[PDB]
Amino acid sequence: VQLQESGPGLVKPSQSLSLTCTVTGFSITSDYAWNWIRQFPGKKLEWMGYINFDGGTTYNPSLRGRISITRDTSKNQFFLQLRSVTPEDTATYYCATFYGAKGTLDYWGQGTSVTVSS
Amino acid sequence: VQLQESGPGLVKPSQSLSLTCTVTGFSITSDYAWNWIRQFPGKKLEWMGYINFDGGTTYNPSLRGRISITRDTSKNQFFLQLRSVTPEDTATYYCATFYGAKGTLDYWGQGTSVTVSS
Amino acid sequence: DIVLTQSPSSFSVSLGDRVTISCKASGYILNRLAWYQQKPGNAPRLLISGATSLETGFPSRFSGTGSGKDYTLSISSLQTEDVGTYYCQQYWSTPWTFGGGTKLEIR
Amino acid sequence: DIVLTQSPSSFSVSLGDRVTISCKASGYILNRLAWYQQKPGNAPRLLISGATSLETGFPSRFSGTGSGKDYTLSISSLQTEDVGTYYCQQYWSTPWTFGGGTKLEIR
Amino acid sequence: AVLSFHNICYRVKEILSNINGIMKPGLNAILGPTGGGKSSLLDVLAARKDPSGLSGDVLINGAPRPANFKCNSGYVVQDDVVMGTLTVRENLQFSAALRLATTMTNHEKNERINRVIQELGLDKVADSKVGTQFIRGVSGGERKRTSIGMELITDPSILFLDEPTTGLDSSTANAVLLLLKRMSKQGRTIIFSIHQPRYSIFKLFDSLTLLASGRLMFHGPAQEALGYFESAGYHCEAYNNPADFFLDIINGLIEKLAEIYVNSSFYKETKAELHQLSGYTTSFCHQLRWVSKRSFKNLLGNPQASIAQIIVTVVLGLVIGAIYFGLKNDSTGIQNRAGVLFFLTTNQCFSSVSAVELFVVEKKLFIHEYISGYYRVSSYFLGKLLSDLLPMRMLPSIIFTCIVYFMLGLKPKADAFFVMMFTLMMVAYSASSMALAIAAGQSVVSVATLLMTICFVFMMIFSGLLVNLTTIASWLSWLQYFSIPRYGFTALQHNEFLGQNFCPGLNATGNNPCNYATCTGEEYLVKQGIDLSPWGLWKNHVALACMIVIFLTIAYLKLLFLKKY
Amino acid sequence: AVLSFHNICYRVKEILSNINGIMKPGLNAILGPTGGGKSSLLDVLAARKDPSGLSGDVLINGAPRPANFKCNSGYVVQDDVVMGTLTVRENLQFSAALRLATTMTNHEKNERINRVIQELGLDKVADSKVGTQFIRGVSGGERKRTSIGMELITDPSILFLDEPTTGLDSSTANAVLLLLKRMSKQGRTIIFSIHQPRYSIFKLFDSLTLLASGRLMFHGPAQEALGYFESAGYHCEAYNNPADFFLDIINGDLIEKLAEIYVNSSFYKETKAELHQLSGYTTSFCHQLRWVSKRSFKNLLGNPQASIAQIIVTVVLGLVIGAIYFGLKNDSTGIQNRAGVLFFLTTNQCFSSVSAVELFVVEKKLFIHEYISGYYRVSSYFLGKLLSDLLPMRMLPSIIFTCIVYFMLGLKPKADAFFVMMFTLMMVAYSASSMALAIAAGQSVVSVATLLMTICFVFMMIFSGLLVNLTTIASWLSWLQYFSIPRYGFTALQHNEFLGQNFCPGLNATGNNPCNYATCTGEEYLVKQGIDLSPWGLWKNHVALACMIVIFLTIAYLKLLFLKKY
Ligand SMILES: CC(C)C[C@H]1c2[nH]c3cc(OC4CCCC4)ccc3c2C[C@H]2C(=O)N[C@@H](Cc3ccccc3)C(=O)N21
Ligand SMILES: CC(C)C[C@H]1c2[nH]c3cc(OC4CCCC4)ccc3c2C[C@H]2C(=O)N[C@@H](Cc3ccccc3)C(=O)N21
Ligand SMILES: CC(C)CCC[C@@H](C)[C@H]1CC[C@H]2[C@@H]3CC=C4C[C@@H](O)CC[C@]4(C)[C@H]3CC[C@]12C
Ligand SMILES: CC(C)CCC[C@@H](C)[C@H]1CC[C@H]2[C@@H]3CC=C4C[C@@H](O)CC[C@]4(C)[C@H]3CC[C@]12C
Ligand SMILES: CC(C)CCC[C@@H](C)[C@H]1CC[C@H]2[C@@H]3CC=C4C[C@@H](O)CC[C@]4(C)[C@H]3CC[C@]12C
Ligand SMILES: CC(C)CCC[C@@H](C)[C@H]1CC[C@H]2[C@@H]3CC=C4C[C@@H](O)CC[C@]4(C)[C@H]3CC[C@]12C
Repeated sequence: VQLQESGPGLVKPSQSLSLTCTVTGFSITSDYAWNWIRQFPGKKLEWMGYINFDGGTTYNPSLRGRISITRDTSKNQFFLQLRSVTPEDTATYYCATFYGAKGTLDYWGQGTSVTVSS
Repeated sequence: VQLQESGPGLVKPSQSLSLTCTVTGFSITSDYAWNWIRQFPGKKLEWMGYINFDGGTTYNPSLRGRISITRDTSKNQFFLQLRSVTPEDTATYYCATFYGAKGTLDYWGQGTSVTVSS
Repeated sequence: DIVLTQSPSSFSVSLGDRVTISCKASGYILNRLAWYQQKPGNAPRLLISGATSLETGFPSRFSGTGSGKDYTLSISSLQTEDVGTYYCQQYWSTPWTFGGGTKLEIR
Repeated sequence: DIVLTQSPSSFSVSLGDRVTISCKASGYILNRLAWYQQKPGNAPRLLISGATSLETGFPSRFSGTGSGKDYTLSISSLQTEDVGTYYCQQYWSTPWTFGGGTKLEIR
Repeated sequence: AVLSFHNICYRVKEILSNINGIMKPGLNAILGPTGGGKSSLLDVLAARKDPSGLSGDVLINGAPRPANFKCNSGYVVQDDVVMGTLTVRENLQFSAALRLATTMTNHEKNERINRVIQELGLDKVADSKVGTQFIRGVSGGERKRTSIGMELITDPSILFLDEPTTGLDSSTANAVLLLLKRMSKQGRTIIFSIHQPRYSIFKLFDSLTLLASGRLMFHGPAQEALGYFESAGYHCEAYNNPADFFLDIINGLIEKLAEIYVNSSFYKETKAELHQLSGYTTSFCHQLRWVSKRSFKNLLGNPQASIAQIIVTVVLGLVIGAIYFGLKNDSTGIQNRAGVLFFLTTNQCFSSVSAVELFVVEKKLFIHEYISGYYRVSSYFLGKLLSDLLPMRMLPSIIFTCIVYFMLGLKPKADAFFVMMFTLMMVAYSASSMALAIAAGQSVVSVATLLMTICFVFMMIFSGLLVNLTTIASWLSWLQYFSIPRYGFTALQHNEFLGQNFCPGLNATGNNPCNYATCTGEEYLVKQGIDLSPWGLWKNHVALACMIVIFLTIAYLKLLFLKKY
Repeated sequence: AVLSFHNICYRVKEILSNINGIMKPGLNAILGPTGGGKSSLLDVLAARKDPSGLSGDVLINGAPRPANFKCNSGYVVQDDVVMGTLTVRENLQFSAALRLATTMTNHEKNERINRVIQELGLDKVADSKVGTQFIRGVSGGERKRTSIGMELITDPSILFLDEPTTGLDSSTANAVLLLLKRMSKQGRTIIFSIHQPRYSIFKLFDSLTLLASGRLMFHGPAQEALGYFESAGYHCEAYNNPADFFLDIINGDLIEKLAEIYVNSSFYKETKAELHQLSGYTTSFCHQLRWVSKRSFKNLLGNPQASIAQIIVTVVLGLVIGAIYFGLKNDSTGIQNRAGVLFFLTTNQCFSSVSAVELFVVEKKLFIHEYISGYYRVSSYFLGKLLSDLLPMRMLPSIIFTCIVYFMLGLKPKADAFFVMMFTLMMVAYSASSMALAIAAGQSVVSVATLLMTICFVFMMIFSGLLVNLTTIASWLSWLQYFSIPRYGFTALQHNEFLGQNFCPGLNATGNNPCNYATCTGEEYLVKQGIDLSPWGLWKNHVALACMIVIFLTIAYLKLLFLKKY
């Protein structure tokens, strides 16, 4: 219901990428699904994947094995691990929420930039 | 959303029974299902049947062919025709509403008594 | 069919008291259970849907709990206005069946 | 997959004018269509769900219409605050796809 | 009419090594052990064998065999090829219509048939059925006389027989041989092969030929065989049949006997005589008409097979109507509709396995009539399709549709009714064509049935009920275009669900409150991978038609390149 | 040893009308046309026919036949009953173990077998397979000598044969008859029936018997038959076989005329006088079970095609199913795919269990012959043949399917679910096989049984619980759902799988359902199908399957028990 991204703003090519979203006002193991979304420069939104409330996860096929989403129910966090990075996947990353009965992405984060250079 | 029964308050045995419910604030051909319900003396509620918004209908098996529900979309009415009456089926009759997404009977009528005697 | 049973056909309590009401089904209902409140000379009024949800128009003194075949309704600190006849309904199978009634009283 | 297309990548209108925006899908979507409004330097904000419903927080100046593959968004009598980038999303199949964007401007 | 062969040597191992002989009008014969090339020699002279493996010359009155010889002459098979259902007279009419010229009036053909019946002593059994599993049958002797009748229609000068006595009783065999000897008196050359006959049989002969391991042990008049063997250094005790004596001699050498015969005077005379000697019918429509007529007669005269299937389809329709009676527009309507349509489609596919038996059973008759010049392959194929396959696959679909459509309560429109009927018909035809293609040019029924069952089983998986076609991986989804049930089931679903609502009290069509409800037919269709446009209904039918065409073409080709020899 | 029959008259129409004769040590024979009761007479004297229809008396050295006569004597069938897979020596060991007494040491039995092999000239082919469709086979003469070997183990004084020469070549037939004449020299009585023999055959005989329409046309020494017919007013030309001469006489080149002539003859006088002068388990149960099971297992291993093909096919099917359904997802399509795959598994077991029809149908003649001869009881045959063939071949495929698919698809990752799935598939396979046996036992036609099984399974799948919802079915027709094996298996699998599943991402229908029409849990799917959530709702299916197994196997045993052995 109230999200906040966090993570490195700079990454070396083909090393890794790790982000964090902290949830306040709700328990991520309760009802909803928690997505990760990116917006490239030259605005073009892409959907990456989600982790449901039961630990199940689903990923976009275009990211074949480079992505994995986890959670820590102790402090209401879900993470992003995007490995084998390239300068192409530099963008603004968002954490969002998906109800399921309604179907839409209602609540979003503020967004954190990520730069892949050298 | 606002219903009002009407019909004879007295009927002869094994002749017929006809009732009427007028709807205000909604069109019966739009969204909902429209039920008929009775409460015997010695309160015991029974569900009789409904007519959906598409003209389809469903009846309680305990009433084997004695019951039929129709509608007149011109003036937002749905009717009850309970034939082969007996003094046993004297009760208070209600028209109600059933959403389907929620599942409950939300809106009811005031109720009209019916007496089967001689 | 599915026949619903309310063991307490009648009760007897006083104001401030806590009263509990139960409905037993002959089959699995899966929280497709509803509770209706009926004052004398009036049509029944919806009170609870889903066995837990509460309808707007009633205090947060009524609660619902139950899983499977056993469902209960809880009135904590009942007032005078809560006296009346209560029914349990199931909307799982098409021949919808109500309970027999649970008339409250006052001591 | 299902690829969504917004023909007007850009528009140009003035206040009081009426502007229409459209999204075309490669398959049948069955009103599982949503519209997002994005101001620069901000996260997208939900605006319409089901292709017709409107979210609380927006005027009744935005409307949605469409059946099958063709969907449109209608802004009647746009103001200044409505300038920005709009996206169409489909939540029918799991690889959710957005549109490319339809940036509004002002003349 | 004299048939002369010189230095016959046939190899495939040589079934015939070196053979010389001549056959003149009379009751010529050919004896020996089973492996002895008596049957091979008879086929060689009759021209029912591959000419390539041949290595010698064959002459008739000093003239080589023409290419129309097989049609002109007659060949009688060991196992009768007659149609058990039909009557003697009907079979003779069939043969007369096809073999003889069309110009001749039907009255002359009837006269010829009556003459043949008079000659063979069949007047009393002209109009009695030959017999089958379900029909009462005439004696084997009558069967054989009928089989011979089919060949004398064209009045052949030369006549061949293969084990005419085998499978018969002693008295019947003697009667048949006496009949043949009666025929030979008129001036016909007759050639046949026997297996261990009796003495009266061995006496009726006028010329004899003996074989073993492709070696001509003897040839000449039958009586002189015993004298030749006696002069060779063998002795026959009384009450010993001469033929059994010969066979015992063969059993116990072979080259010794062959050399003895070469040294004999009979070989000298035969070689001298040989060296002295050396120095369509009908149109297409006619064949089609008569083949179809025969197939329809056989179909009607075997009521069990067809009537049982019709009764079973009626019963199944009644049962399906009873179980699924009164389909309801609620949560369970989707499940029941999909199930019943799937069952109908798969029942058509699996009941279309009987088509395997069509061409497999009548293979020998087809070969014999094609070699003899009765008809082309095209006429046989098309007429046999038009007679049996068409009606029997068309009726059950109509019965199922009429019975179930109104009982269940499917969409009450004429167009939906007829689309359902048409789709079921096309499915049945396509599966039957598949079966024919698998089973054509075969004699074993089991393997074809197994293959059809396996193919259908792998087809039902991709039908669209057990597994959702969208979820299947891209490297394996292409296989769903090789499924007949898929196309039929998709068409039926499209025709049925398109106007249905399955949630009471809710309008998902206008707008869906909950994203997971499946409250319309369109949602169910799209979730299954089906299109809502009309083309998404008829492309299935065009695909089924293309399958039908391909399978029937394959079957025709498999018949065309089949080895007739 | 002398066998004497007097005024035999057997009726079922009488196959035998009135017959008198005696048979002494030597190569007795019985000739005539096919309908002539030579086979019927041979069965009557051997006691392989119903005693009720009999109407005369049969004696042995002046003593009536006891009830253990069939076991003591020997009868050789026209069609060999040997096990093609096994070796000569193995078949002889089988017969020696069952027929002979258990007290005797195995060394003595091996000695007897070696003696028999020496007598029959089988030393070289002792250890070579008899032959089958897939295995290379020895000559028919060796087959017949083996079949005779199985009968001489118990050293019978009387020996019966039915068309020993039929289906053989001339030289092989002569060799076999010479062997029989060698045996008769030792002091054994031999009786057999022939069809149109040759002259050497007709000369080897010592006594002759002729029949037609159940009428004794002649009886006496073979040589005197020709003289009797000549004196009767018939003439035989040279180079004519005497047997064919007799048959031609019978046909007509009448019957009562010949019978009266023979009655008037001196041979009938002497035979009647001599007759009137004359007138005035082996083993335990465990042993049979062990040896039957051993033989069935040898045959099973020695026909690798049938079993190995099924095993390979199940492996391939498991791989294909895993590929198609790989990675089941907890979304809207998970329910459909799970139900489909479980339905396919259950129905595949039911339909692949049709091969059990071939089990008892094929070996019916051998079973009858060995039961009459006293080899074993019905119980031992039934139980051993089940324990050998049915058990392993139905157990393995279920394990293979389970192991392959369970982890590929991604079903519930628990040991208990795994083993319940395996056990349920096993029980389904056994129940369907038992049904097949019950349908097919006591039959010789395979097609009808296969058709019946297919039809029953087809009507069972409808009530499985996928095509039609069982709740909607009318009350006057729903009771039929308790006669379905797929129903019980499919219900158990669904219960074991769906019970802990959520099929809607982002929604908790388990706690409370926002929309009344969602089907977002396994429990909702189960209840909507008519299934209970209690554990008893899982195991009652298994107990029902077990009860079906018991009932079907009992029915099969009864069908074997009341089968007509004659
Ligand atoms: C008689 C039978 C009910 C009809 C039909 C048929 N339908 C099936 C559906 C099946 O799976 C489906 C999957 C979803 C649920 C079902 C599996 C097998 C079959 C078979 C077997 C087949 C056969 O063996 N013979 C032919 C000819 C014949 C007809 C009548 C009497 C004798 C022979 C025949 O017609 N059947
Ligand atoms: C080989 C085959 C794929 C397996 C199995 C089988 N499963 C079925 C499922 C069916 O409807 C189901 C309804 C939902 C979808 C499916 C209909 C028919 C069948 C048959 C036919 C049967 C048979 O004919 N023979 C045996 C022995 C055998 C094995 C291998 C080679 C040769 C013989 C056999 O195992 N099958
Ligand atoms: C020997 C066999 C496998 C030859 C190939 C036969 C099958 C696979 C061929 C014959 C007819 C073909 C169909 C012909 C027409 C169309 C319509 C088009 O809009 C989609 C493809 C579709 C549906 C084709 C799919 C492939 C098809 C079904
Ligand atoms: C939907 C159906 C009717 C499509 C058409 C199917 C039938 C009529 C087609 C399919 C295979 C075709 C046959 C293919 C091969 C030949 C051989 C040729 O020398 C004569 C025509 C003949 C015999 C064709 C006749 C027409 C035929 C039988
Ligand atoms: C010849 C045949 C049809 C005889 C009858 C066999 C079948 C119908 C019998 C044998 C075993 C029986 C089952 C035995 C145990 C139970 C458990 C009970 O809680 C429900 C009924 C149920 C599931 C029975 C149903 C009927 C049943 C399946
Ligand atoms: C749950 C499983 C193992 C049950 C399988 C049922 C088995 C054990 C049943 C099926 C038919 C039964 C046989 C039927 C007939 C008889 C004859 C009797 O005089 C001795 C027992 C005997 C031989 C039975 C033994 C047990 C048996 C083989």
